[PDB]
Amino acid sequence: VVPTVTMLGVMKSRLVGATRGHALLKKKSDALTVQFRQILKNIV
Amino acid sequence: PLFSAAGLPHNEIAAQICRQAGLVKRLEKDGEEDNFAIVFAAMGVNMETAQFFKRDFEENGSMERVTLFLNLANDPTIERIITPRIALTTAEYLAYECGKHVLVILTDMSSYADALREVSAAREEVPGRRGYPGYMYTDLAQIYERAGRIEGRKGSITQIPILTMPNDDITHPTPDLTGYITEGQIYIDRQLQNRQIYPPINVLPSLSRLMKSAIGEGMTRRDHSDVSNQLYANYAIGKDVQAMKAVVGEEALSSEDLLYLEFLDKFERKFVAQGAYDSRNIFQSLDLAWTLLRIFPRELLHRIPGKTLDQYYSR
Amino acid sequence: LEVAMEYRTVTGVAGPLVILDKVKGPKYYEIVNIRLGDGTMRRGQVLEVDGEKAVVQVFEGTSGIDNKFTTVQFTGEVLKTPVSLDMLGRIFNGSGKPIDNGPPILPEAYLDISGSSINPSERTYPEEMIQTGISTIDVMNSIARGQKIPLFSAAGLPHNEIAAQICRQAGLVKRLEKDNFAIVFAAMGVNMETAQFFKRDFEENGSMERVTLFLNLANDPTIERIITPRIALTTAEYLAYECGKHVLVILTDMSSYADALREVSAAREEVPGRRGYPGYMYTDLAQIYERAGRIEGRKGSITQIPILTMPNDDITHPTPDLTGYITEGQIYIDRQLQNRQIYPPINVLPSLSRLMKSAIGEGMTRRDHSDVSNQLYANYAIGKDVQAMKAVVGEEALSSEDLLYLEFLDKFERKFVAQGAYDSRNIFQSLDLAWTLLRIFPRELLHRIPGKTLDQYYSR
Amino acid sequence: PLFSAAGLPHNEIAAQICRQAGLVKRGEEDNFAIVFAAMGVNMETAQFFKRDFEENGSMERVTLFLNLANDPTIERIITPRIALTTAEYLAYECGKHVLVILTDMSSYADALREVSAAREEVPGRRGYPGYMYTDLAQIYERAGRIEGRKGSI
Amino acid sequence: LTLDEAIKTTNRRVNALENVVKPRLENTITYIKGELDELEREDFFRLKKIQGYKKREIERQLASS
Amino acid sequence: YGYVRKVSGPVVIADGMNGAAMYELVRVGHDNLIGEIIRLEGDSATIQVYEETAGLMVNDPVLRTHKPLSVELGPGILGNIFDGIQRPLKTIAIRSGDVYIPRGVSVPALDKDTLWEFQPKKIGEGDLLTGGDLYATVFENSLMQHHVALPPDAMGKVTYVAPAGQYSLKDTVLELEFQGVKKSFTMLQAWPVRTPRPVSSKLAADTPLLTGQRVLDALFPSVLGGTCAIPGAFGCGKTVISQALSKYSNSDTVVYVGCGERGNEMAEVLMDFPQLTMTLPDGREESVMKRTTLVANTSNMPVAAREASIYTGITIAEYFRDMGYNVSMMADSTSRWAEALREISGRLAEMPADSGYPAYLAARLASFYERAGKVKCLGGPERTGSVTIVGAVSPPGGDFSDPVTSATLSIVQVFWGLDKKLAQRKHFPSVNWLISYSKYSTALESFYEQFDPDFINIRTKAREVLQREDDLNEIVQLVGKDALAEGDKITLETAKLLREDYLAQNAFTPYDKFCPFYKSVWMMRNIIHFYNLANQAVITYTLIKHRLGDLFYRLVSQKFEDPAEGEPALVAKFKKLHEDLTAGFRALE
Amino acid sequence: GGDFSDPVTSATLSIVQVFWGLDKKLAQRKHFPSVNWLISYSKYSTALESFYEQFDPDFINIRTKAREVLQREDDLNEIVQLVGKDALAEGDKITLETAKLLREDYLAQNAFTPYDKFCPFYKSVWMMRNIIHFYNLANQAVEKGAGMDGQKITYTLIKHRLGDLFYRLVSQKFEDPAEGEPALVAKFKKLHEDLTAGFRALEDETR
Repeated sequence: VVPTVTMLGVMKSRLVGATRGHALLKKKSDALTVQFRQILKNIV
Repeated sequence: PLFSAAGLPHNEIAAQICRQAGLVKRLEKDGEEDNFAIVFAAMGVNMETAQFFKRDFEENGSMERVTLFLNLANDPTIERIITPRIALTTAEYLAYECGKHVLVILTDMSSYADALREVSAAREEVPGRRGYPGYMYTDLAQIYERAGRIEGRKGSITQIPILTMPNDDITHPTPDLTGYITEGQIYIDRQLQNRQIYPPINVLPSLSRLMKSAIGEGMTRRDHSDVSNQLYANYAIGKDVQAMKAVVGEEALSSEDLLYLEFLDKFERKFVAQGAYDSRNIFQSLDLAWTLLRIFPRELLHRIPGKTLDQYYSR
Repeated sequence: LEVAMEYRTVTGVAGPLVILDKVKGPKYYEIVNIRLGDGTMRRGQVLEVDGEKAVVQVFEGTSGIDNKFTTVQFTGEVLKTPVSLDMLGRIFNGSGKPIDNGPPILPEAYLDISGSSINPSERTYPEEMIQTGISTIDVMNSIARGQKIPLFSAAGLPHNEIAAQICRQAGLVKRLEKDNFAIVFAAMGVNMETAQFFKRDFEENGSMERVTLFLNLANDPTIERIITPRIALTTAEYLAYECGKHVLVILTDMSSYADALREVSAAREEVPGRRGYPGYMYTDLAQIYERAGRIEGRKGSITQIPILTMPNDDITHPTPDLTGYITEGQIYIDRQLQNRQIYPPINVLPSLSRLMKSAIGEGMTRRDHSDVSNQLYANYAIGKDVQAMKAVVGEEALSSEDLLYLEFLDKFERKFVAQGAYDSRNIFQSLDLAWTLLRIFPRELLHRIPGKTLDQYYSR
Repeated sequence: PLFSAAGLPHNEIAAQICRQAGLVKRGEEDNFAIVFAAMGVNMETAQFFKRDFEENGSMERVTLFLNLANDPTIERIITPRIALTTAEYLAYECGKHVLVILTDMSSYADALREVSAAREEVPGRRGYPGYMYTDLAQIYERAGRIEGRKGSI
Repeated sequence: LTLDEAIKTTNRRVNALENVVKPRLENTITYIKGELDELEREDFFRLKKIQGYKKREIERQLASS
Repeated sequence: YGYVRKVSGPVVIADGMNGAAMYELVRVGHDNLIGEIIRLEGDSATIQVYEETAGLMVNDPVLRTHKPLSVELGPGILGNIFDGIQRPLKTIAIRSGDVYIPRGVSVPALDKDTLWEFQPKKIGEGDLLTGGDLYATVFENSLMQHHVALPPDAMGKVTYVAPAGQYSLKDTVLELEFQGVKKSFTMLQAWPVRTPRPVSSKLAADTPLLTGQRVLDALFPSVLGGTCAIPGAFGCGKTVISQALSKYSNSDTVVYVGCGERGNEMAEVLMDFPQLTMTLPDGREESVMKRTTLVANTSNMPVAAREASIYTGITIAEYFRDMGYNVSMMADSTSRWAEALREISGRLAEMPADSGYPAYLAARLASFYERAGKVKCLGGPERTGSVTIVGAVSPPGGDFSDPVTSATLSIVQVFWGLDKKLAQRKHFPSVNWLISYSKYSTALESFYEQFDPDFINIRTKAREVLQREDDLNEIVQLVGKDALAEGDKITLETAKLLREDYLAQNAFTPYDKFCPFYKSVWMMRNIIHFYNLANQAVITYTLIKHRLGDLFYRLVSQKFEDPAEGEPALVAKFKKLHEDLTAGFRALE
Repeated sequence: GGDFSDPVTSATLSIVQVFWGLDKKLAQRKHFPSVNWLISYSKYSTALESFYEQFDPDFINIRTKAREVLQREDDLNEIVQLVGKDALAEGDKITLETAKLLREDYLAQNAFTPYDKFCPFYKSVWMMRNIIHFYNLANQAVEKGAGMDGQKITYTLIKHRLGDLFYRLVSQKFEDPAEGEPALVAKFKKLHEDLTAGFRALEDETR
C-alpha cells in the first residue's frame, strides 16, 4: 500500500481492531469449548 | 484529468475519447464548427505512444482537423515546460478568436512536473513536497485554468489532461494539486486491469463537479441523476458486502448480500466493459444501467424517486 | 544610573526581525522598545548578537517600520517580571500588563523569569493529597501535592471546562484531618470565545482571593505566548517558596507553547528538529515542568496539572510522547465518553498516576482509599469485559455475577463519572459514593479488599 | 557471507571453520592461510579468538587483524583494507590460497555511516552513505582466481 | 462444528491477519520516517550550505575590494 | 583574556583564543558560565555553554582552563552528592544557604580545607616510585579505608615523603624528581572523563556478583566486572535491585549515576539511600553512604551535564578500582542519556540516523560499556579490582526495537529482564525467567564447579524444567491437566513449586531479605534432587500427590527459613527436609 | 483525503470552534450533506443552552439520546463486523433500527427538492423528538417482556404488526415546509399520538 501518515493511522486502527476482535473471538471460542465439554460429560 | 498509473491503457482510452467525442443535445448532434478540432500535446512520450496517436488520428479521418505538438522523451527536457503552454495558446486562438469548439489532450503531466523539478533544482530554490518546487500549484493552475466557454464568443475549450501517478497513489504532490484545481477526476485502477476489463475506469473514485449541469431533462433522461446516484450507492455498499463476505464466508451472507454481489459482478462485467471501437448511446447506456438496477426490488431502490420509478421500473 | 542609548541604526527588516547596525555592547536576551516614525510604540526582544549587530524580534509584528525613521531604544534588562503578594485575584495579559481594570503591580521584588533550578539534594518526596472535586481524579487517579501530572486532551474535547472546574473546586483534603492554597492559572493561545469563558469564570468564581489568571489569546503575538507560562511559573515559584504557600498551576494547551517555540526557533534560521519540532523542545518542557516539587527548607510546594493537546487523537505525537517521560502520570480525555454524553469524559481505566500511592494513606485522606481504588479499577475492567462478551454471547448465558458487573458498569458510568459541572464533591463523600457502588457485590466477592475494611464499611 | 543476528553463535562457527579449515585433499606450503579481520569486536570475543587460534596450533598459518570497539571508529574502516591487501600479497604474489574472514561486517557498516555523517554526505537508505555499494564492492569484490597465478582468495 | 469454525477463524486472525498487518505498519513507518524525514533534513542542510557559500563569497568579494 | 563576539542561544563565538584546544572547557563571562569548545575556526573559537546564556554581554571576558571536561578525584569523593559536571550539591546548598542552584557557582568539587588522617607506606625518602604505586592510604571514614595512588603519567625517584599526621588536600603530601626537575603532588588527581583510566591488563572475570537475590544469583548469574541490563520502567524493581546491590552486593563501593529522570524520582531515591543501612559480617552496623557515591542530574540540569554524568560516574568507578576495590556503577536511565545525546546532536545539526538518534550513538554506548571488567592494577603492590556496570534500559512501551535497546542488548552480556506482568501478579523479584539470560555462565562455570560440581548440573536441570514449564502451560491450556501423565504432572508440580518457592523472593520479609548463595544452592539441590527422585518412580500422580502433600508444605517452609540461624543451620534444615523427602520418595516406591 | 495531521488542518482545529468534518466515505455512499457525526464537534453547545431551553425545554435530552444511539451503533458496528447480528439482543436490534432510521431520514437531505431544500428548526426538532420517542417506547416495550417472550419477539412484533408507524416515521422527512408551521406541527403531533398508541396497543394483548 502507498505509505502516508493517514495510511499509517489507518493501519494502526486496523491492527487495534483486529486485536480486539481476536480477543472477542477467543472468549467466544472458550465459552463454546466449555459448553462442548459440559455436553460431552453429560453424554458420557 | 484521467488519473492513471504506469502500464494502464490511458493512451488508448484517450484515443477512444478523441475518436468518439460528440454532442448529445436531443441526439441531434456538417458541424465543422461543431467539429472539436482536437489539439494534442504530448510531453515525454515513448516513441511508440507518439506513433500510436499519429496512426490513430490518421486512420480516423481527422488528419485534416487534429494538431499535434510533440515533446518526445529523447527530445530536450526543457521544451516539455513550454509545449503545453504553446498548445493552450493555439487552442485559445482556434476557439475564442475563430469560433471552433476545441478539445485538448495533455499527456503525462507528471512529465511536466519532472521538468518543473529539474528547473527548480538547477536554481537552488527552496523545495516543497517531495522536493517539488513550492510554486507547482501556481504553474498547474496557470496550465489548467485556460479552458472554459466565454460569454462573448461562440467558441469553447475542453481539455482532458491525462496524468500518471508515480507509485500509483494520490498523495503525490502533482496528482494532488491537479485534483485540487481540476473540476474532475477519472480513476483507472490496477485492480480492474488485473481482471482484464479494457476500460479499467474505477467508477467509485471518479468525480465530476459540473456533472449536475450537463445532465437534465432538457438534454438527458429525467432519471439520469437518480440512476447514477443509485448505481454508485449499490456498488459501494456491495463492495463493502464483498469485503465482509471475504472473512465471514459466502455462507454467512444474506439475500440482500447475494443481490449486491450479483450486482457487482454484472456491473463490473456487462456495464463497465465496452468495445475498443464500439460506442454506446447515452439512452442505450441508461437502458443498460436500468437493467443493472432492476435486479433489486423497488423497496431497496431508496435513492431513485417513485415518480421516476413508475416510468422506468418496468419499461 | 545609566540611561540606555537609543540607537537609530535600523539596517534591515524581514518578517518579525529587525537587524540593528552598530549597537555598542548589547546583551543576548536584552529587551528593547521601538518608537516608530508614526510615534507608536512596540516592545521587542533581542536575539543572537554579533559584532555591533543585534537581531531584534519585535512583538505585535513589524508593519510600518522604516529604515530611516524608527528608533530602537535599548534597556539592558532580561525581562524581570514584577512580583508581589498582591498579584493574586487579578487577571493579567500575556506579557503581564493587568487587564482587570486595575493598577499595575507594585512589586516587592523583580524576579528574573526562567529562574534557577532547585538543587536535587534539597528536594523532598511529595506528600498529602490535593482535593480537586472530581471523583474520577481523587479516587482512582489520586493527586499529591508536588506531582507533575499532565491532562492529555485533543481538539474538540472539553479540556477548558475541566480546567475551569479544577480552578474553582480545588482545595486541601486536610479539612477533616484536624487557607494557604493559591492557583496560578496560565492559559496559552486560547480561542477568542473561551477568553470570555475564562473571564466569566474568574469574575464570578467566589474564591477570587486564590487565583491569578495569566491570559494569552491566540491573536496575541507569539513571543507573548512563549513568555506567558514562564511568567506564571515565576509568580507561582515566588508565592510558593518565597511566601510559604501551597500553589497549584494549570498550564493550558502547552502544545500551543511548543508551536510557539517552533515559530521562534525557525525565525533564527535554525534547522528544524525531529518531526518539525525543535530538538531543544525536550529541554524547554523540562525547564517548564521541573520548576515544581517540594523543597525541604520551605513549607510551600508547587503542583502542576499541565493540559496538553495531543494532535490526531494519538500519543505518538512528539509533544505528548516527549512529555510522557518527564512527568509521572496521564489523565486522558476520551472522545467516546464525550460522545456518550458523560460530562467528565476522563477514561479512568487507561488513566493512572505513577505515584498515586503517596496520596493514599492513613494520616492524610482515609484508610480505605487504596482498597476502594483497586476494587473499582478491577470491577470496571471486569464490567467492560462482560459487556464485550454479552455483545457476542447473546447475554442469555451470562451468570449472575456477569449481570452484577454489567449493572455496576452502568451505574459507574452514569452516576459516578458523570459529575455535574458544579457538583463539588469532597473526597469523603466521593468515597462514600464509591462504597455505595461497591456494596452491591457480596462481601466475600470483593476479593481485592483486605480484611478489617469490609467489616468496617460494607455494613453501610 | 554468514547471515546471523546478534547473540547467535556465529563467532563460534567462524572459529571452528578457521581452526578446521583445509583443502578437499581428494600441499601444506600452499595450504589455506587464513587472514582473520576483526572489525569492532568485544574484548571478551578478542581474548576468545586469540586463545582459540593459539589452541588449534594453526598459528603458523593464520594472521589476526584485531580492531576492538575501543579503537577509533575511522581506524576500523582501514582494517579490512589492510587485511585484504595482506591477503592479496600472500595469495597472488606468494601462491598460497587465502581464506579471508571478516567478523561483524555490520560494525564496518556502522563505521561507514559514522564517517559519512561526520562529513555530511548524501544519505542512502537508513541514513547510510549513498556510496556504500561501492565501498562494499571494494571490500568484497576481491575474491577470485587470477589466470596467470596459482593463488586463490 | 461451531467450535471448529470459531477456532479456525481465531487461528487465522492470530496467524495471518495480525502478522500481515504489523509488517505493513513497520514498512509504512520506515518509508515515512526513514526516507521523508531524512530527505527533509538533507534538503534543508543543502540549502543552509548554499546560504553559507553565498555569504562566504560575498565576504571574500568585499575583502578583495 | 578572550572576549565573546556572537551569542546565538547556547552557541557562543569568542575571539582571541588562538591557543585554545578542541574540547577544552572554558569559563565564559563574569557569571563564570561553563561551556565546552567545539570548533576552533580561524583565530576564533566556538563554545556551547551548558547553563542558560541569557544576559551575556559582547566583549565580556572569556577565561580558559587548559583542561578538558575532568573530575577532581581523591579523598572525600565518597558519600557526597554531585551534579553531572562534578558540582557538589550538598556543599553548594550549605554555602549559598538557599535552595536554587546559582547560575555560575564556583564551589570546588571537594572541600580543600577539610582535614583527613594521612599516613604513608614504608617507602623511603630516596626510593624509586612510578605511576600507580600505592604510597599511602587514608582513613576517609571508618571501615572505608582509602588508598592514595600516585597518579599515572607521573614517575621518578622519591624525594620527599610526608610523615603520618593530619593534613588537607592543599598540602603538598608528596614531591619527587624524575629528571633534575622535581614535581610535587598533592592528594587531588584530575582526570578527563572521556579518556579511560590506564590499565595493566584486562583480566578474565572469575567471580559472580552475589546480589543477595536468589533469582539473579543462581538462575541468571552475573560476574564481577561484567555488564548488565535492566528494562526498568515500572514496578520499582530498579529501585529494589539498586538497594540490593548497595546493601548486600560483594562490591566494596557503589556509584549510582542518575541522568535526566524525573526530579521527584531522584529526590525519592536520594532520600532513600541515607535511610538504607547495612550490617557488617562482623556484626557492626554501618551506613551505605559511607561506601556510596551519587551522581544525580535531573531533567532541569543542562543537557550537556546530563550527557557527561555517565562518563563522570564511570571515571569515578575506574578511580575507585585503581586501588583494587570492587566497585559497581548503576546507570539509572540510559534512555534519558540517549535522549540528551539526541538533543545535543540536534543542536549541532548532525545528520540524523535511524529513528533520529545520531549515527555514533551505538559506538559511544559501546565505548562506555567496554570500560567494565576485572582489571589488573597499574603499579605496585600487586592487586586487582573490578568495575561492573548494571546500567538499565527504558524501551518505549516495552518494544525492544529502539536503537538504544538494540545496541544495549548487542553489547551487554547479561540481561535480567524485569517483567511488568509478574509485578501485576505480585512477584517481588519480578524477573522474567523466560527472557533473562546470563552469557557469562560459561566463564563462571569454573567457580560454579569449584564451589559445587553438581550445582551446574542442577542449574541445567532447572533451565530444562523452566523450558518445559511453558510446554506444560499450553498443554493445560489446550486439553487441561487431565491429559498430563504422572511424570508430566510431577514435572509441572515441581516447576510450580520452584516458581512459587525459590525462583520468587519475599524481599520485605526478614527471613528472605537476603538470600546467601549457600542457602540458594541447598534449596536448588533439595528441589531438583526431589524432582528427579519423584520422576524416575513413574506410580499414580494422584497417589504420589497425596504421599508428598506434607512435603509440598514443607518445601514452602524450607524457603521460609531465616538466615539469622546462620548458613549451616539453614543448610542443615534444608538438607534434613531434602533427606526426609528423598526417604519418602524411595521407601514408598 | 488527508488526515488531521495536515498543518493547516491542525492550525484550524486549534482555533475553530465548530468543525463540520465531512467524510469522503459518506460522499462515496452518495450521502449528500456528508457530515461525519462521529468526528464533528461544536464547542458552542453550552452557550446555546438558553435558546434551546426557551424554544423547547426537552430538546437537549433528545439530542443527547440521539448522540448516544449513534455512538452505540458505531461502537457495535465493529462487533457485528466480526460475529454478526445473530447475537444481537432486543436492545441492540432496536438501537440499530433507530440508528438506521435516523441516518437515512434525519441526517440525509436532498436539498434539490422542497422536502429538503430548507428544513426549519421546528420541523427538525419534531423529527428528532418523534424518533427518540419511538426508540424509548420500543426499548421500554422490549424490556417489559410480556407474553413470556417480549424482547426480540416484541421487536419483530412492532416491526411487522406496527410497521405503518415506522414507515410514517421514515417518510416524515417529506413534510412540505410550504404547508406552514401550524400544519406540520399538527401533523407531527398526530404522528406522535399514533406512536404513543403503539407500544401500548402492542402491550394490550401482552405481545
